[PDB]
Amino acid sequence: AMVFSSKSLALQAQKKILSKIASKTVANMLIDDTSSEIFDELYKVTKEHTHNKKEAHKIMKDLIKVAIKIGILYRNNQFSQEELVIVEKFRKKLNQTAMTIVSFYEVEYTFDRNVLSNLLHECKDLVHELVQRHLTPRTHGRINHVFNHFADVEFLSTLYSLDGDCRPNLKRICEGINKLLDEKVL
Amino acid sequence: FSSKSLALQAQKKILSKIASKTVANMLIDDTSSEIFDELYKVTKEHTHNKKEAHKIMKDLIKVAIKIGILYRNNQFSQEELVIVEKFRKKLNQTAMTIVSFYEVEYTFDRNVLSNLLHECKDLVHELVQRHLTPRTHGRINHVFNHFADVEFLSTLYSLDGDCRPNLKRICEGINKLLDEKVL
Ligand SMILES: [Cl-]
Ligand SMILES: [Cl-]
Ligand SMILES: [Cl-]
Ligand SMILES: [Cl-]
Ligand SMILES: [Cl-]
Repeated sequence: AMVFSSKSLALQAQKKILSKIASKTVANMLIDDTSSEIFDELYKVTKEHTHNKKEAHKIMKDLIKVAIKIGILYRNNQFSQEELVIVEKFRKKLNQTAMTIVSFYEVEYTFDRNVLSNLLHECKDLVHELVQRHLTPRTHGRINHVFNHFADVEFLSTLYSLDGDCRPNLKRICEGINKLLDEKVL
Repeated sequence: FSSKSLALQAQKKILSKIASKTVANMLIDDTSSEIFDELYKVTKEHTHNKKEAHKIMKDLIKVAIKIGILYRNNQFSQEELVIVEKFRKKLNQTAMTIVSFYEVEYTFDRNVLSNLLHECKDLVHELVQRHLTPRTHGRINHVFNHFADVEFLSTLYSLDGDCRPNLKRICEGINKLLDEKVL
């Protein structure tokens, strides 16, 4: 009874396309197991700091979304020349802040929450510049929600404070970060 | 909580959304899907092999989609982008000729249209030559050798045949896409 339909053929092909995507994605994640681990730790710290399991989940969800968005733009060459210049700037800034985080951990007396806050703000601004010509509905707000939370001096003080209960987390975080610096992911 | 799980999800989702929007813009469109449906009808009426018509349209749709995805994902190199522009111009020219040959009966030259179609084929081959799967090449050939075939075109344009209403619809659709600057 059903007659020929090109729409049907197209949707049939799309089925296979979507399966292949599922595969490729599983085999080539934009986010490393190491990068994810760091994310789980920032998650736990976020929990302890906000005592709001769901605000934590929201924050991390958003962060992962923005990250994935940037990764997809960069993998699909959506970035212009100017924008690639901004990608490099962001690479540098991110390297600086990661080493600053690790150093504030490994070397006591050096931790300044204002310095690290300032750096994270610089990261945020770079991300904004990066997605200006590519901004979906929810993004801008996700960017601010994530980076304002991580550059809040009190979150940082919580993460680093010795008289706290995150020390172990900050450690695994810095271990991860050092792995990524080594592999030159960061 | 597993960031790895949320990241898996999110990446799959964005990639999938992109893929399906590409498919929708290309083929799901009403005017476009109707044109392809008519092309099916005319190739069935020309071959009297339902199955073979289906195969032709299926290769057409597979190649069309493959190219749509290479395009949206910026998978084409600079030279390749030169070739895409050339292909859009050649495809535009052949659309306009399809329409003119119909609108003005006496000006129908099956060899002109055929040669335009082979030009399109050459440009498609040139365009995907570095992005082949083990079957793309032959699909391109099957489709274009079928539509460029002078006998096919004669069946399509024959004023005494039964493909005239199809042709008229095909040309209506084509005119729509021309006006929308799709084609
Ligand atoms: Cl969104
Ligand atoms: Cl290139
Ligand atoms: Cl005559
Ligand atoms: Cl004739
Ligand atoms: Cl005739």
